[PDB]
Amino acid sequence: THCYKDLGFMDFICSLVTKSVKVFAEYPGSSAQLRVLLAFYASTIVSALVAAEDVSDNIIAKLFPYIQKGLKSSLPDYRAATYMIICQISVKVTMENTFVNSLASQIIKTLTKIPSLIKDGLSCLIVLLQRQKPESLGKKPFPHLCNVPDLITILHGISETYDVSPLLHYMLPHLVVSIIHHVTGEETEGMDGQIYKRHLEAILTKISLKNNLDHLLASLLFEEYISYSSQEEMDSNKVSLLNEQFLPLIRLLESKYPRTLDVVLEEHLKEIADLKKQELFHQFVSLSTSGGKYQFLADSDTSLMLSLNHPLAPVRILAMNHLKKIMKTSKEGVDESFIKEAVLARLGDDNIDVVLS
Amino acid sequence: IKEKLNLSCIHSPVVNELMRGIRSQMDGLIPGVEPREMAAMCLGLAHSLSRYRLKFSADKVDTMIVQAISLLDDLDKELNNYIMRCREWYGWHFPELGKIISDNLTYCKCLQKVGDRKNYASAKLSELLPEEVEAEVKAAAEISMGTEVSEEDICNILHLCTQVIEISEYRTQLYEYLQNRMMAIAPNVTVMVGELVGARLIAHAGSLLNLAKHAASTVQILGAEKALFRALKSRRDTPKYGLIYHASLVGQTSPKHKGKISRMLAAKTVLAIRYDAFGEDSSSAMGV
Amino acid sequence: NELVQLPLTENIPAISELLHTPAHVLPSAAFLCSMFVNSLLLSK
Amino acid sequence: EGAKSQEDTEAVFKKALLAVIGADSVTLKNKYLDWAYRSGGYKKARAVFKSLQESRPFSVDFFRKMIQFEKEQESCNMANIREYYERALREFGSADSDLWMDYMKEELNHPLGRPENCGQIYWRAMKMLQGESAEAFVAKHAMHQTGHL
Amino acid sequence: ADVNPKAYPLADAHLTKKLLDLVQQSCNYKQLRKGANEATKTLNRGISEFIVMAADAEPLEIILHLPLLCEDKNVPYVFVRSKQALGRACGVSRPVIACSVTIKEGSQLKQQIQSIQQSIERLLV
Amino acid sequence: FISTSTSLPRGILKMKNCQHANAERPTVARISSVQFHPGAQIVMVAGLDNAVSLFQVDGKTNPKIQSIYLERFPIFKACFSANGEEVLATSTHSKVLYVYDMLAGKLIPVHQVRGLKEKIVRSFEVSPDGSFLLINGIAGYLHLLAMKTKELIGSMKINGRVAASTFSSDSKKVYASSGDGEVYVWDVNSRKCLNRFVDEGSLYGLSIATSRNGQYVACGSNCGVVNIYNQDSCLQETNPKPIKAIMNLVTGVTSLTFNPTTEILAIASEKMKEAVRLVHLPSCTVFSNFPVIKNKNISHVHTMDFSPRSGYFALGNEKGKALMYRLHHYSDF
Amino acid sequence: VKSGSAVHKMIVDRQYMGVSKRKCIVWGVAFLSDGTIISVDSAGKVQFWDSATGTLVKSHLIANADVQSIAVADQEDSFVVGTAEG
Repeated sequence: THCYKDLGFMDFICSLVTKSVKVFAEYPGSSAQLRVLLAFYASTIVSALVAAEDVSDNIIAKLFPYIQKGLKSSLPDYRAATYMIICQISVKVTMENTFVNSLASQIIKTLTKIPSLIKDGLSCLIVLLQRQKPESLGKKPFPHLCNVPDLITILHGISETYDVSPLLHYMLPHLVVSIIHHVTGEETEGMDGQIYKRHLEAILTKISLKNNLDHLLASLLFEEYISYSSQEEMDSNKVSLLNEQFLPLIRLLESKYPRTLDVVLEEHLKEIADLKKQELFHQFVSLSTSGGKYQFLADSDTSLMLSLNHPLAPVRILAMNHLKKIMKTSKEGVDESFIKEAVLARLGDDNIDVVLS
Repeated sequence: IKEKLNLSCIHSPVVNELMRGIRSQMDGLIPGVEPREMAAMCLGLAHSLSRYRLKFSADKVDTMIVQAISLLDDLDKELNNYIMRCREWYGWHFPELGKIISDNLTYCKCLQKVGDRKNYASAKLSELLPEEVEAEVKAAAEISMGTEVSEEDICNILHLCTQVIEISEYRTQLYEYLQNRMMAIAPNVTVMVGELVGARLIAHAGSLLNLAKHAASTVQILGAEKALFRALKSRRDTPKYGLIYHASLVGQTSPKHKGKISRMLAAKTVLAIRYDAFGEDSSSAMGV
Repeated sequence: NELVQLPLTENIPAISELLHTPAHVLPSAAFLCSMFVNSLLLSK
Repeated sequence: EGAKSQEDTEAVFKKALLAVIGADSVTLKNKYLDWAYRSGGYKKARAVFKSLQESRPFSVDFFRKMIQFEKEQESCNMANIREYYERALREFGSADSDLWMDYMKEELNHPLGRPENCGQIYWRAMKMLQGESAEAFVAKHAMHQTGHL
Repeated sequence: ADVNPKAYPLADAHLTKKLLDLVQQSCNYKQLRKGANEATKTLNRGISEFIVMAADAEPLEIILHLPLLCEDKNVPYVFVRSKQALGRACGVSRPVIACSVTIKEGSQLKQQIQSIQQSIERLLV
Repeated sequence: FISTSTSLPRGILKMKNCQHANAERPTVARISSVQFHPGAQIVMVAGLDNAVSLFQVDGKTNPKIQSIYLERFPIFKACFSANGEEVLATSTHSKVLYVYDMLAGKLIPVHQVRGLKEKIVRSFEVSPDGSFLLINGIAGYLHLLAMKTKELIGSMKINGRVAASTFSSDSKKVYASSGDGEVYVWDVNSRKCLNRFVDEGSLYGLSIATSRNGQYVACGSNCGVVNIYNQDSCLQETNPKPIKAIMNLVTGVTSLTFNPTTEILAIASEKMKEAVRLVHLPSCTVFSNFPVIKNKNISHVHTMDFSPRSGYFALGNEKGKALMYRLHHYSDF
Repeated sequence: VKSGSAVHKMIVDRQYMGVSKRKCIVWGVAFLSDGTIISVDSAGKVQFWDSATGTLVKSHLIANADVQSIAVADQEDSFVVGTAEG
């Protein structure tokens, strides 16, 4: 009670901890001497934050400098106490966007100093990004996040028991953009774009995506591919490079999550049809294993799959003719099962002309 | 019988009438069996069958709980009387020993080791006593006020104090026996209050089933029956400790909180008493 | 569309027991951090 | 053990426990448990321990040996480890400061241990220990908080 | 289903409604003792008409002393399925595993108590 | 360092007392029903006095739009239709159900429903989608009527008395609570009982409600306990375990109302004065500041309602006062 | 039959979709393999019940007097009822 009611006592405790840590820093192998004190430091402050009916701006203003001092330190126990304090603060109050950005930046930039506390720091970052407002964290700390050793393995180890959705929800919109920049452009780091693509592949293969993260990833890939392909400059060779980069990702996403890209393509059919973007849509669905069943017809803005089964008969002839043309060519967007089911279904309809086709 | 052996069996009302006739002429149909053997065998079979139906086994019987703790008190009174005789009779020969040594078993072992004061100098007492206490015992032997005893007198003292060490040895074995039986009959009760206090509770009620019939408030004040009825008639405050006063949880806590713990412990203990009395599975998970 | 209640410090029993023990008895802060932050996470 | 069958060794041990009843049985029970682990396996030791767990004359080596056997097995059931410690602490908890410290270090160092139990173990140790043993436990735990252990 | 067989006089749904209604009425007239410890005391004092127990106590043995005491005093007893339901009928914010209706001179529930007593003994055949 | 969260905060509810909903038409009779219009800033107030009134919802004045007085028809319950073009009203111990079509300006008394043996019609519910109307009958009978033509579709029978009933959020199921503490789940399209579960510690139920998002089912009982369940738990379990049992109320709960955003649950009891509470739904904790017992204005509560976007909260009592409060967290009507 | 306990109790309305002071007497009961119970009562109606859920499925009002007798053929495709009116 006296800790949060009187802030001078709280400053006394924090200053005592910093002074004692600095005194013992000169002597090697003296971590254990600081055990009990640091535990006391962890035990009181957190409990004080629990006891306060409201946390004021004064408490957070006094606590932030000590938080950064703890993050910059090399003692594992002092960093652990800092992580506990950060977690309790994030749980109890809702903060401004700029200060959450600045706190998450400092958690990310100092992560690799102590290699035995990577998992705790990532879990603390997940808590911070889950209890705060969306879009609080910006894009500046993203490269330092990608450079930590074995990021996806630690994330996979966390994923086996707890929800890791906020961190992936932060990372995925940036990874695709970074891949596109690497393919068409340059990066300051030597091979940063390759590790971006490797990270995205590892996320796809190992960590199961929940809370509609699969839809988010599919929509990001589709929209960003269409946006780049719709630029003023042609860049045909760059478009080919982007195609050969995105093909494994699209195919693996189809393989692990079957129907998500289908739903995304169905939602974007009207928007593609309104503008003159049929050829870009054709190329993108050609990249996938299946999805060439949504090709627009040559003369009108309707999909092949809807054209095959809609009530009007005379244009089903054109749909079946288009399917025959697909059969004669090297099939790359459409798969065998769709064609087989389509022809077996159209053998049995009423109109004899469609039966002949 | 038909499945287990290839044999045909007939049951009929005429068979039942035939059974009735044989029973009526039970004597006169079997010449070998004596009437006395029939009667004695009936009593043995009836009691064993009734014990089997009532789940009476060597483990379930709690009479040995009541017997052991009654004997445990009797041995304590006997041991006290005989030890005073060793200290009084040998105090006329070496009175300084009684004041130096307070452990009664250690006292009698030293007497058995060394007869007279003269033998204390040469003999060694390191195994029985610490070396600094042994030095004090050895030193007091030279400067003594006691009278010299006869050879027959010192032999009589050794025999009595030998009986003391045998009683103390058997009393320890009896206490270990009680710990075995309480953990087997009421394992949950021993976790809650302990072996000694649990056995006193059963001895007071006379049985485990009699103890199970009681409420939690009665168990709390079970030992303190004299203070309870003094307060009830004179309209004063009732007692709050009972036999539970010597339980470990009540003993360790401060005297201010010994009142709250007593009713908290009594309420939880009866739950273990009911479960041990009526449950068919002997385990300490509930008590722990 | 569904509403989810995230864990809170006071509701967790183990965390409260950890916070009610004396400081010198208490183990190192590294164990406390792991247990605390794992308790604050949403279980799946 | 050297020059006779396994069953005869068990027969010798059982006869010895009948003849010796007092404090001299303490050493006999320990050697019986050691033979069971070597002649048999972990299963044989568990059978012998269950039979002897109620014969009250004991020593701390009886429970320390069984704890070591459980640790060597691949399973390492933490429930069994606590179960052995509670039985030993029931017999010698009033005087043994080392046994309480060993139990507390088990909850920290074991991968299956629950370190948050250390608070209640310390509280239980202080009340059960008597006299000088209680103050020895305080010194031993204070040494453990620093790296001196 | 899934009821411990040791709670043999298990009332059905129809009798349960009659029992809990009478228990709720006895609370308004100050004619009910709540709890197993208080229920035991009324049997020793011989001032109880009948005993209601809850069949869902996780160890059932914690209330099995009550049927033995009831058979000595010749007091009828029944079991109900839910201790939560018995607690709300008694007017308590906590679950109750046993309750006892006490003897009152001039009580207005005498006709209702007698009808319930007659209904209970029918379960014993 | 501190900003406002998008979600409704727990503990303290920010409120301001407003002008009474029925200020322009004062009355001394009991208020049976108060409800907000689904698509316009209109509140409808009905009571034991035979009038039905509709007012323009403004925090300052609440001007009168129209008031209609029936001859000998004390309103037991009046509600809007799901689409909101017509008003349905009923009375105590009367067979006729009154339907008022506002767009066509016609007041149709439905005195005769073919195939319905019910002597009086007082308790009824309307589906959220607007295609069905359900009437609570006697001998545990539930009758389903098509909304547009008011013709009987089928009947459902439960064992024991029907205490209360409500529709599912998707309108595909019916929840009916019996007079012995049991709740039945019925399928609307085929009048078959899907499941039968038991409400914990209820001698008999008095009310039941469901949330809009399909997450929550709440049951009120005689002892004053409100149990909140997950909907999936009730469908599959004979003895479901409630998320939280609200113990704050002490007398039988007669009214339950869910917030449109499903962040507030309103509970009330009419047997005691000042017996209304508000519950923060995700947390299942009760706001500590809403019923200001010092003022002593609320008295007995018979009706509660929320505005479509939860900007307003309305309360009807026995004194003929339709109290109204404005919730500052929500900025839309 | 294995454990002689009543799994379900089914309440029969005293009057057809109504209540009356006169008690309703179930004069005959017939049971089908599919799981349906057919009952005839003094109120004059033949009722179908489901054994799994213990709820009424359908009612048929056929007479102004008691319906007193039920009989079902061995092949469960036909049955016959007899009433007080003859």
